[PDB]
Amino acid sequence: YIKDENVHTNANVKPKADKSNPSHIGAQMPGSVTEVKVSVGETVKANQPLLITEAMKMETTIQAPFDGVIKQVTVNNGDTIATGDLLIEIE
Amino acid sequence: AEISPYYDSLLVKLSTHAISFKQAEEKMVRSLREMRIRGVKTNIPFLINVMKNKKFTSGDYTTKFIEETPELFDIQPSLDRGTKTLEYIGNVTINGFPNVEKRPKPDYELASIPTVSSSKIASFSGTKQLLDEVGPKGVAEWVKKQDDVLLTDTTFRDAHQSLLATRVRTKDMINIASKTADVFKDGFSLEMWGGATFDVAYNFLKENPWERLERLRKAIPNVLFQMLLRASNAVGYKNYPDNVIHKFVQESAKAGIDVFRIFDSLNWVDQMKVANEAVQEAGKISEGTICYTGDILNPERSNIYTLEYYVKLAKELEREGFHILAIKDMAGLLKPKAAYELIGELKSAVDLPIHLHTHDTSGNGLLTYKQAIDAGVDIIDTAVASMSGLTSQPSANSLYYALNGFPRHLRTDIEGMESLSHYWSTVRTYYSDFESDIKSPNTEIYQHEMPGGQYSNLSQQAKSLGLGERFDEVKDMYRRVNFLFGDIVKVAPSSKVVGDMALYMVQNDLDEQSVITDGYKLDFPESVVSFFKGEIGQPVNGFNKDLQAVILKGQEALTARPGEYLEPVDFEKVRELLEEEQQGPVTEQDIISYVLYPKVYEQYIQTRNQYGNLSLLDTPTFFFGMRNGETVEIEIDKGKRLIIKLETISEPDENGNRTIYYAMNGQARRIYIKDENVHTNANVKPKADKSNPSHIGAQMPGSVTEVKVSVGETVKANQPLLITEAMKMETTIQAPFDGVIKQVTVNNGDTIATGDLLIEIE
Amino acid sequence: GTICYTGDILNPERSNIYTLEYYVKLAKELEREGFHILAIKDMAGLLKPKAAYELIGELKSAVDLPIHLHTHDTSGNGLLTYKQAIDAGVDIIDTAVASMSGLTSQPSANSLYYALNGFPRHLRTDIEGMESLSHYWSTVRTYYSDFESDIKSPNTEIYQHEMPGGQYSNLSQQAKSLGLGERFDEVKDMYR
Amino acid sequence: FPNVEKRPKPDYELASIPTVSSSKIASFSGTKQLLDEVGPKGVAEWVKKQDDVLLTDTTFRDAHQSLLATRVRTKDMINIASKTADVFKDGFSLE
Amino acid sequence: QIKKLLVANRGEIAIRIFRAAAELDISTVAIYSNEDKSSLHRYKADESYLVGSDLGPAESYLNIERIIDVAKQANVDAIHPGYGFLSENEQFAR
Ligand SMILES: *C(=O)CCCC[C@@H]1SC[C@@H]2NC(=O)N[C@@H]21
Ligand SMILES: [Mn+2]
Ligand SMILES: [Mn+2]
Repeated sequence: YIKDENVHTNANVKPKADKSNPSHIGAQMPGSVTEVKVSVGETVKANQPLLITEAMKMETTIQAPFDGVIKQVTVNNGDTIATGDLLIEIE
Repeated sequence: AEISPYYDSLLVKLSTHAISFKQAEEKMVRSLREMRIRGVKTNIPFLINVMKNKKFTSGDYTTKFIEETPELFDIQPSLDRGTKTLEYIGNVTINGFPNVEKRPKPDYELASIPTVSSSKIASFSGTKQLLDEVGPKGVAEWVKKQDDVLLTDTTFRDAHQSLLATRVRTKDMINIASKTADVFKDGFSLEMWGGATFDVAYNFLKENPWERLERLRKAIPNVLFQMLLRASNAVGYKNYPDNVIHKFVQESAKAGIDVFRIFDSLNWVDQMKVANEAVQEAGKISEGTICYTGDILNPERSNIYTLEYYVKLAKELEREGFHILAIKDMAGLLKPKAAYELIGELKSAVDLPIHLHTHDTSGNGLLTYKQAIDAGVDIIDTAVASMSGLTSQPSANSLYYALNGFPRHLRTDIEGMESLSHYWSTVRTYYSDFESDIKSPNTEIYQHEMPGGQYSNLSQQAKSLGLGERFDEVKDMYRRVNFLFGDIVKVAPSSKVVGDMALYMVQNDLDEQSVITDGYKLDFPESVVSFFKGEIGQPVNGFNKDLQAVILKGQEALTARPGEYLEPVDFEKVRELLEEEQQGPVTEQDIISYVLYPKVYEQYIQTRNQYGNLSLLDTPTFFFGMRNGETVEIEIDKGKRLIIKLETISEPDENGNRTIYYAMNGQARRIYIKDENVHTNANVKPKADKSNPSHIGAQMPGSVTEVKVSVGETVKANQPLLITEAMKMETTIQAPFDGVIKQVTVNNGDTIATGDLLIEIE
Repeated sequence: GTICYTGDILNPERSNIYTLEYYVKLAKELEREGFHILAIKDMAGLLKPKAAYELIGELKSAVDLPIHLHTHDTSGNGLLTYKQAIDAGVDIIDTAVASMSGLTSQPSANSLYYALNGFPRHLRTDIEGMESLSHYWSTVRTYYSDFESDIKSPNTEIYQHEMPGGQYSNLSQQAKSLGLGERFDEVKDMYR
Repeated sequence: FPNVEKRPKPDYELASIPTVSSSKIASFSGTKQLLDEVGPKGVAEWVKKQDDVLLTDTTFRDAHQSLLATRVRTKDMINIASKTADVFKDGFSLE
Repeated sequence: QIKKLLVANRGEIAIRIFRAAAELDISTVAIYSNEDKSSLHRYKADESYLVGSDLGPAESYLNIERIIDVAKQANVDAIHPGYGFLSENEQFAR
């Protein structure tokens, strides 16, 4: 395993979300990550903004379904996403 | 080439010559008015004022002419219709349109448009001529005499409000207006205003709904125009004082609305008095509406929403003096047999003609109409085939044929409807990005009773909260919430309340008992607390006192309809503000539009100023702009049209600004638009002038690792002002001399090439 | 034994061949052949509601065979035809799950189940089960989106051209794939 | 793959697959059983007597021939077979 | 007394007549044919109308009826025939 030194910035392949897992939050539409608002290890409340995306010049803000803890953030600002990619895992 | 400040400013010297001072003077202003220069400001309008001046044309003037004549420095602003059109198309072409899948402008089916001569239309005498003839009481008496079933078409409003998020533009409506006028010559009315059209017109499509009314009015002068009016707030989004309802009605009537379908989202008659009165003062047809819920066939459904409830309610609307009774089955709950029993009873109980509106979301829509017809219904709401079905109205085309061999005929022109259907099928193609999720009949309607669109909207919403796998529980909860709140009529905004509450309860593991037990420490959704404060009005059964308490946390609830609480709006003040904010020409339609939708209206204007009348664009162009080599033909008026050809788009400059090369009818033309690249690296940097001491260039291909200076920074020689990346190697670019930075050609992460200009220092 | 339905028994100008008496005679003939059941196959969804009532009304008298009706909902009058067939005494109808119904398919069973509420005859089936199947097919259908028909609305012109089930969209492609896909108007008229 | 828009594997919603046990279904006695006991003519006789309208489902045949060019695969039918056995236990037939 | 002018012609003469009308505050109307949907005189008037899709190339500045049909649909008080078309035509003037 070798880290690629920012020669694509966003062409990272996101693992797809297990749709039968509540802790898995997946992308509902293709689009771009506008702002990562939380990082790994942080405690969040329900309905808290975690992430802002931009699909077709329209901004949706992705929120926490339940009170819990962020265990993996899959994206960075500016990364593109496709329907079904895992974005966040919270318990 | 640009202008240097080192020589006296001479753009052009202009000279005119003719038989008389009068003719040369008018030769001058003519050439002055054709003059157009941009990128810099000119003394053009000044001279125009000078020439026009009677004292100049007099000849008696002296040197003191300018100092004594103060009108010469009072010049009017110069908009340009054409440039702003080019600006819009340019923007959308490069940066796409919101919610429209960024794709090359599609090559749709041509499908040319059927039209009818306006002199023929002018000879038609339909239900509009009948209103002008016998008044609103007389139209009603005429209706109940008609053996044929009269239809209202909903293609211009409800049909696309259901299937296309109300995005259908005026342009496509005006295009078939003349054909529609002939097709529905014997129709009762066309539903072409109200619901979400007001809101959506101004906000999303950025077009004046009043223009849509007015233009359709001229084009279809023979059929009654109908709008849907919500009793509490006409077509707004909040509550309003009564004088806002009145104004909007008076001005709606004036611009061509004849039939107002008035409904309360709780079937609360008292909240329907204002709209009623207002419509009556306007001498227009006021349609009093019962919304349908429950199931009169099934005695276990409710002890409230029974046959006797609807009869009682109907007779109250009759004593209120509505000319027509509407049944609004906003969720398609009226089952075939229910229709026949409800209408039959309603015919016997009241003398008003009955106007029936249903959605086809269960798939039993036509059966319901057929049964309603059998029971004697006077009017039904239909749509052309291609704009019908599912959450829309039942199809008119098929109702026509479904009736063959039965004792009652649907009075219309099928031949015409087939044609209208074809037109609407191609046009619907333009709106593919706004197509409903729903592609199938749904009989779970009969338990959860979600109106119109919602059972998809709420699924979208439920997926957002991560309950996508548990939508059945949401649908289950929606139904329980309905009983928890006392069994209520569910249309906007009441149905929003129940959906919000349902989402809220599933998300919070809450049932009917815990919602009361834990309610002291629960922040209930604003829509429910609002609903329990009395702000949508009174639900039939009232509020449960303990449930009200727990949600209100001690706030008072209204003791009367939301209306009686608010001050009348000072409309003179509204006019004062608008006339200051804008130019000068302000109207009553501007005034209530502001009142009803302040923020939206303000935004419509900022868009009108920047881009002009977008509603005149054909829909493909409006959503996609233009491709290379394409020519589009924009109708401004009869005899006035802009022929635009997009020739090419250049690469972006060092600012992400791209240059579009247009031809606007005979003329070369260049426009600039900032391109939001999504990341930055594709920008074309100017080549540094090598024999110029100010210009610093790039020695190697690389990246901009860090930017350290901007426009207007003064530090000594040898300052580390820009860090680059050669090939995994950082080189710190330093200034040759003490000076000031004029331009920084790059930002962090931009790719650079050999001999590219980066920095200029004095 | 199947009788394919064309024409319109409601309209005496449509045909002096495909009349009620033609259908009765054909039924009595198939009964004579010893078929256990009489199917009416309405392949182009041309059996208008009142025609269904009359045809099935007349066929029940003429023969002792139970009647099995099959229509397509391409005109959007599917359910009406079924309801009218049921009033006439029809024994068996061909339906499909809501998410697999409508337009060129058969009428929605789910819809018919409720459509008949308040009426003399009940559809023998399990709606809760039908709702549940419907959801399943709604997702599965999604795997087949590259095979979706272009048809997204009912078409009453079928009464003019009588094109069966699929054909209409099929035949349009052939016309496009032959540089006539503009003037499909004259093709429709030529078919007739 | 033929007639399929070359694109990355599309995202699909999860299908909850409702399932009935094979013993519960082995206990059912429907129109299949009637044919074995009474024959074709008896089945016809039994039909004529029924008040309820009977139905034949076409999901597995004429529905997807109409809507999806007959492309529905065995696998998708096989997965709900056991639920279908239950839902249509009182049906006349399955096309 | 003249409010609107129509020029039953094309090219330089049309533009010329337009320019005079404009200098006299008179509103201008221009006619054009199929291969003249490009010709510059079309764009130099306040209003521009095609003389019938049907009508060909040269014949479309000759068609007396269709040109008058246009003149009505705009409320035109006056036609300037220019030179070299209907400019000498008796029937057209009557
Ligand atoms: C991207 O935003 C390009 C500009 C397109 C603006 C258009 S005008 C009407 C629509 N409403 C809106 O807010 N933007 C769209
Ligand atoms: Mn509606
Ligand atoms: Mn078939």
